Amino acid sequence: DSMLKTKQSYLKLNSSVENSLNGFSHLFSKPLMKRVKKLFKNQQEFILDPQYEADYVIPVLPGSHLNVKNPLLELVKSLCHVMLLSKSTILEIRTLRKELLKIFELREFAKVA
Amino acid sequence: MYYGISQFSEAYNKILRNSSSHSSCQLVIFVSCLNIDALCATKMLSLLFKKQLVQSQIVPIFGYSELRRHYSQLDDNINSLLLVGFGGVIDLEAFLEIDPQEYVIDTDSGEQSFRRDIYVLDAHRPWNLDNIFGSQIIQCFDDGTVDDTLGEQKEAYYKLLELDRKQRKKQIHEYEGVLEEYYSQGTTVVNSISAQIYSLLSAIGETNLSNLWLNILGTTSLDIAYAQVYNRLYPLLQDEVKRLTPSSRNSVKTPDTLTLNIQPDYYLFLLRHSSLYDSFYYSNYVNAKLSLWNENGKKRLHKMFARMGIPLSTAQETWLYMDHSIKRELGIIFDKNLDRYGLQDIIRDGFVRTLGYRGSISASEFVEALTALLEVGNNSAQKLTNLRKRWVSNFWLSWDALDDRKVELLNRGIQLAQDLQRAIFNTGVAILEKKLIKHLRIYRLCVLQDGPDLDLYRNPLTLLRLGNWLIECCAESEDKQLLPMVLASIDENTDTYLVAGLTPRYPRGLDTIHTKKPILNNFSMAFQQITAETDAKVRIDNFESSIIEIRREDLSPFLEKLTLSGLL
Repeated sequence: DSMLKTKQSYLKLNSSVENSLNGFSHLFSKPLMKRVKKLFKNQQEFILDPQYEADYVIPVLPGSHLNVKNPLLELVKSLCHVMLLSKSTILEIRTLRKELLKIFELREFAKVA
Repeated sequence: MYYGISQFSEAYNKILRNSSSHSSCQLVIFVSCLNIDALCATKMLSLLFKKQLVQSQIVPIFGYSELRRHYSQLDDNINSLLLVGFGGVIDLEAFLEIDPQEYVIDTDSGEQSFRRDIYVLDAHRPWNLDNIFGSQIIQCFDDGTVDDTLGEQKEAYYKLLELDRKQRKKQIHEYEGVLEEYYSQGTTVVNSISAQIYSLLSAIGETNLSNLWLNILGTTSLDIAYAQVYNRLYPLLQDEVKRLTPSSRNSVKTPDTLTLNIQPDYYLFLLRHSSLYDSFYYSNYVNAKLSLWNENGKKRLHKMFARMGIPLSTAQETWLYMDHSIKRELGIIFDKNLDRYGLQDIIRDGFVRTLGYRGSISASEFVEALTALLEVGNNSAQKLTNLRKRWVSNFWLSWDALDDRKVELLNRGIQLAQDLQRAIFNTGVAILEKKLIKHLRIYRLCVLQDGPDLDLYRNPLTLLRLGNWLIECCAESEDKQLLPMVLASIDENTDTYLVAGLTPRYPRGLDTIHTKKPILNNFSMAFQQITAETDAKVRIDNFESSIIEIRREDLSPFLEKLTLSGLL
C-alpha cells in the first residue's frame, strides 16, 4: 500500500536509477521500528518461558535447511529483503535495515544478518 | 555437628579399619580441581596414606555431573569415599541416589553400620541439614560451626523430622521458618581444608615441615578473597612454625637445610621472581590504590620510585641481580615512603621457605604459581568436555609442582603466572577504558563480547582472577557503593557464555564492625531458581556455585529475569 501511494503521488506530481518509488519507506519506517522494538521486548519476555514455545517454533518444511536462533530476526531479514528487491530505493532501505539491526545489536554487514 | 575438631582421629581410625587392606584399593578420594586448598588437602592425605601404606585412588572432578557419573561407575567394593572441596551444600544422598537400606549391614543393639562411608570435606558454610543432621552414610568434617551456631536449626530440623491442631500447625510453620531462613543464605567460606587436615594430623601426630608447608599454602590460597579467614588462621600457622623449626638457629647454610621463616613478605606480585617495578605495577592492591589502569597511574608509579630514591634501571632489574645496597634497604625505604601513597598495607608478614641453595620463595608466590599451572598448564557438548579434560589434566601439573624435585615445573608456573597477570591487566584496562561495566541498582553487569585472548576466560579460575582484579579496583573507590558484579565471556567455539556472579568486598586492611560480618554470595540460589523455570540450556554443575554456562542467545533474557529476581 505504501508503494502504491508513493507511485500515485509521483504520477500526480509529474502529470533503474530513480523510479516513482523514492520515499515509500518514510511512510512506515517509524511504525515498523516501534513495532519491531515492541516485538523484541515481547520475545525477550516470552522466549524462554513455556506455554509460548508453541509460537516461537520454526516450522519444518521440505526445503528447510537453515538453523534459526532468533525468529524475529528472521522476520526482519525477510522484510528487509523484500524491501531491498527494488533497485532504485537500495540506500533508503539499507538505512532502515541498519536501524532495525541496531535493535538486535547486530552489525549491518554481519553474516547472520 | 557430625565430626567435631576433637574427634577427627575417630574418623581417621574408622577409615583405617574400613579400608587399610593391602589386598586391594578400597579407598577413593574425590578432589575438586580448580581449588588450591583442595589440592593441598589432597596432597596431605596422599602423604598420610603413603606413610600408612593405605592404597587409595585420587580422582580430580570438575563438576557435579562428573561426580554423579563417577559414583554411578563406582564399584561396590570401595567402602570409603572422600569428597574434598565440595559436597557440603547439596543433598548428596538425593543427588547420588543413595538409600541407606541398600548400604546397611549388621543393623544389630543400639548401633548401625554401613557398607560404604562418604566423608565430605569442604569449607562452604551452607551445610545441608539433611547431610550434617539427617544422614549416617554422609559424614561431614565440621570445623566447629555446627555445634555452636546451628542449635536452633538442629531443633527445627529434628522437630519437623519427628512430627512428620492449630497450635501444632503454627509451631510447625514457626520451625519451618527457622529452616527457611537458614537457607536463602549466600555461600561463604570460614575455614581452610588444609588447616582442618593439619589439625587431624596434629591429632594423629604425623606433623612435619612438609605438612606444615602444605598447610601454609592452603591457608594462603584464601588471602585474596577471604582475608578475614586468613587473618583468623594466621596465628596458628605462626605458632606452628615456631614449634617445628629446629633450635639450631643462626647456623651456616648447607645444601640440605629447609627453613620455614616468618619474615617481611610485602603484598606485591611475584616480588622475588620479577622486577620490583613489575611487582608494584601488576599488584592488585597497588593498582587499586593508585589506579594504574589509566594513563596517570604509570606517572604516579614512576614518581613514587623516584621519591624512594630507587632508579628506574635498578627498579626494573630482576630481583636476584638487584644491587645488594637497595635490596637490603627495602624495609627502611618502604617505611619512609609508602604511607604517602596510602600503600602502608603493602608491608606484611608472610612465610618464606628456602631449600638449601635454591633461593627463597614465599607462600604467596607459590600459590600464584600453582594457580597459573591450574589455569594454563597445558558440536557444543563435546568441545566443552575436551575443555573439562584439559582442566582435569592441569590438576596433575599443579600437583607435581608441589614436589621439591620438580622445581623446573614451579619455574614454568611462575612464568605462566606473570603472563596471565599481564593478560588480566590488559583486559582490565580494556574494560575500564571502554566503560564496559554497566552500573545498575542490583548488580554491575559486565559482558566480554570481543577482544584479544578471550579464550583465556573460559577457564573459571582465570575468570575469577579477572573478577578479583576488577573487584579490588572497585573496592578502593569510595564513590562506588558495594554491589555484586557479573562477568561473562563468550566461547565462540561452543557459542556459550560463562556467567560468573561475584561478590563485593571491603577495602583490604580496613577493619570495622560491618567488615567483621562477611559478605555472602547470593548468586547460586538466584541462578538455580531462574534455571528451574524458563528452560534456557543453563549448565549448573560447577562446585563453585555462582558460575554457569549459558547459550549466546539465551544470555540476555536470563539477565533480564535475574534483574526481575530479587533473591540476590
